[PDB]
Amino acid sequence: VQPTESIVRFPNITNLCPFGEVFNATRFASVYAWNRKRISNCVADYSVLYNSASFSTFKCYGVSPTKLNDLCFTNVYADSFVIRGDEVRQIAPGQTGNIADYNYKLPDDFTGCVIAWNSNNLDSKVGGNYNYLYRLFRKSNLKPFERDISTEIYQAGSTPCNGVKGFNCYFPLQSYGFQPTYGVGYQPYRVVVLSFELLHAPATVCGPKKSTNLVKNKCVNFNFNGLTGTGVLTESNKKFLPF
Amino acid sequence: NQNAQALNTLVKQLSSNFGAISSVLNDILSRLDPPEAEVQIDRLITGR
Amino acid sequence: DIQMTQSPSSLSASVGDRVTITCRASQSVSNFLHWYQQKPGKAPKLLIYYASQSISGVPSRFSGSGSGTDFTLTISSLQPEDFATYYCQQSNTWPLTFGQGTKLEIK
Amino acid sequence: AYTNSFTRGVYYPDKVFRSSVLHSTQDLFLPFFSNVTWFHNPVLPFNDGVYFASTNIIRGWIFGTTLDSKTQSLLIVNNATNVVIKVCEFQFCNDPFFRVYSSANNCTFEYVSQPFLKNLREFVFKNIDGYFKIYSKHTPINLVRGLPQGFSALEPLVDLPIGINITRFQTLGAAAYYVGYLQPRTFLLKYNENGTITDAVDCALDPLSETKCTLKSFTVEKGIYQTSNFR
Amino acid sequence: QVQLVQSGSELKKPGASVKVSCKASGYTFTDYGMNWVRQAPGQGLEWMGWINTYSGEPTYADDFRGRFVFSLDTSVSTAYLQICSLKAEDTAVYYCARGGNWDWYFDVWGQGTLVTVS
Amino acid sequence: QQFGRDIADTTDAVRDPQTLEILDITPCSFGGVSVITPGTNTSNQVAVL
Ligand SMILES: *[C@@H]1O[C@H](CO)[C@@H](O[C@@H]2O[C@H](CO)[C@@H](O[C@@H]3O[C@H](CO)[C@@H](O)[C@H](O)[C@@H]3O)[C@H](O)[C@H]2NC(C)=O)[C@H](O)[C@H]1NC(C)=O
Ligand SMILES: *[C@@H]1O[C@H](CO)[C@@H](O)[C@H](O)[C@H]1NC(C)=O
Ligand SMILES: *[C@@H]1O[C@H](CO)[C@@H](O)[C@H](O)[C@H]1NC(C)=O
Repeated sequence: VQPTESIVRFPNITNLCPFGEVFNATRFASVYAWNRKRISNCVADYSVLYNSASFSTFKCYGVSPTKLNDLCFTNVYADSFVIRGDEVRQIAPGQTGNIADYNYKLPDDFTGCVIAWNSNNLDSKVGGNYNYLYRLFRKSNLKPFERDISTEIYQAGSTPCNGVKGFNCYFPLQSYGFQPTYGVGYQPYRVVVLSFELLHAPATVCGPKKSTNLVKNKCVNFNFNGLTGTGVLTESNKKFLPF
Repeated sequence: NQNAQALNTLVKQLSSNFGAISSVLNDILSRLDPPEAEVQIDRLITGR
Repeated sequence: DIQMTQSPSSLSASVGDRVTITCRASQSVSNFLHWYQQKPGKAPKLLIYYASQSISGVPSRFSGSGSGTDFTLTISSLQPEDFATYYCQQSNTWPLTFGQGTKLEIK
Repeated sequence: AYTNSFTRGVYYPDKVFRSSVLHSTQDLFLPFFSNVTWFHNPVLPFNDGVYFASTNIIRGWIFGTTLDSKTQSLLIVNNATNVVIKVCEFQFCNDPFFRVYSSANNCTFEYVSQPFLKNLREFVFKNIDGYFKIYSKHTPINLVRGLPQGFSALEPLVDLPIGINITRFQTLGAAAYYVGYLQPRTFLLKYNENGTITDAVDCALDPLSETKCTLKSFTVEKGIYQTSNFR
Repeated sequence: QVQLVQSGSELKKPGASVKVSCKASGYTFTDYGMNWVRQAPGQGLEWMGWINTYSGEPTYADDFRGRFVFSLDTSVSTAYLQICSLKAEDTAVYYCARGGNWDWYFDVWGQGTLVTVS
Repeated sequence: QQFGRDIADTTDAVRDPQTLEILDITPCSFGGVSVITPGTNTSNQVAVL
């Protein structure tokens, strides 16, 4: 029995998400102190995100960008940082290196987009912008989504300095020094990734699909906030608890 | 018991991943493009 | 895109009193406000940057404070020769959006 | 002081409804018949999750890492029949007993929920991938020397997506409370016809429970069965 | 002395195209950006855009995206705005601002070209 | 010889570096576990094989 009716049952919390707060922001912070913003309980339009041509290293892994509007996700964890112009290959699952291992690590089962633009007018001063920062020397390989905000002095060879910088003692947090005379491998990249999760929580945040009023016991093709299937909707006596 | 248990095993192997990102067909169809999603379907095809 | 309203629009004040005026933003601007004046026929002059700190070289008859979206500044000693329309300036999200202005009037 | 939990510390694994089936899962659970710590209050480690039991003497809870306003720290107070949850940078007292809720600064999250409550209040707190989950029931009891026998699976009430490093907790001629610890062991759960979890077993506790968990039923017959491999 | 000298009062037809000036001296012109603002007489400050002082790309605000062009000339410290195809709603005074890439607090200082349109 | 090789790509004996003294590789003790039970209706007493 083919479905003779397709119904849409997205929730109607019609207030929009603050992607303008996330994307159009003055101060994206550094890769050692990348900012997390929780996006929930709103309608999120990703068509203006994909249709904007300012991005050049988009590369959404696991979810295709055109078919992204019609599912509904549990949570958006908007991470945002500024890196060098050759380290977006480090911002990917599987790849290891300086930015990937010692600054920000993605999960191996990562599902999300790697949205970034190239900003040379904004984040480069003639002379060098010196508080955009990155960590080289660290005695711990980071598990994904970790915070290394500590400014402890690193000891390498034998004797611990423990509070001073000197022989075999390097400070971990060193500046980029972004100048506009640099090439495209040294230009600032403002990388803002959107980590999602499919099945861990209630599905909340998604696109502007217009909901359709429900119909009864004829076999229909339903869309209940991201799960698509064909079947018969019938009244039930199953005591669903509110979680 | 053996026939119903083999039927229950055949039902319960539908929820297996076999290396996929998800085991249900409609979710891996609905958020992926077809020319990248064909091998993603095909792993579940050969496992089932 | 930050729809900033500020209240009250036209308020009266007297000599040597203490008055409190507020500037409100719709979205989160959590610690970024800059405060201006507008005398007629004069370019604006900055007082308070990042909503707490004051600029060097201003007469300190005032202070600024606040957190979240509820921001204010308080005149601790008012003088009649100011009568300036106070302007608030956000610096968190583009575009840089200003306020309408609270015009100070003497009786 | 040490005592034993009987069948407590069970909850709902995946926030999902099941009926008249037996489901096997792998999740952080309190083991059956393990040594749980009884107190009649110093700061205690949270580790991988805590089972809490209590029997208006009992008040709210604090959660944190160092409690010295360097890391975000949870604070729950049930005041004026209106619970307020804050995550701000408080400084804890040396002997906390409004000084506990002092200096609410650098706040990132605040939440207001519905109020709750010879009685037992068993709570489960768990932190998995930055998600702080609170499980709650109220159940009358008639045993003060120890933990009463019986089964009651804990339903989640408010889920917190906070995402901090959690290490420690504390509880604000008195009452008594129980502390249990959670371990990653496999459980088999019996969902009843009306949606409640009537019974469960812990698969790694007993070879009999290994047969119950491998055979996927709570009743095995006489005979021989193979469950796992000893290496 | 740090000041921003601004051109005189323009008065033209609704449809002409003029070019006001903002000439700066005293500070490092390369270090800071070159913000701009308008004054409707019954309203307040309204921003249009920043200009990087090494290349000069004309990025604007989200409202005034159209016919408005900023043209910076390097090494002479001139920061010309060119307004083209003026309308009757552009009866505003256009101050000039020093607004950097990092700081974004103004200390705005301009004499103000009295652009009256009729 | 530096190593001895058993059937189907498993290594049986290796001579050691810095000493050249011959060693045998035997795998560690393994086996399945088994449960003798009279049934949960009768008793919970368990013999383990
Ligand atoms: C972040 O900022 C960008 C930059 O403005 C926003 O993009 C959109 O950009 C276009 C042109 O670049 C603008 O659209 C405008 O639409 C109105 C009505 O259709 C039209 O009359 C104008 O002439 C102009 O074309 C506008 O700046 C903006 N569109 C909006 C805000 O709807 C972008 O939307 C911002 N937000 C995010 C989440 O990226
Ligand atoms: C059946 O559901 C009712 C709900 O009113 C509940 O009170 C009862 O305990 C349930 N039965 C069992 C055996 O759990
Ligand atoms: C358990 O065993 C006794 C005697 O062996 C028998 O009478 C009883 O019916 C059994 N229980 C069940 C549930 O079959």
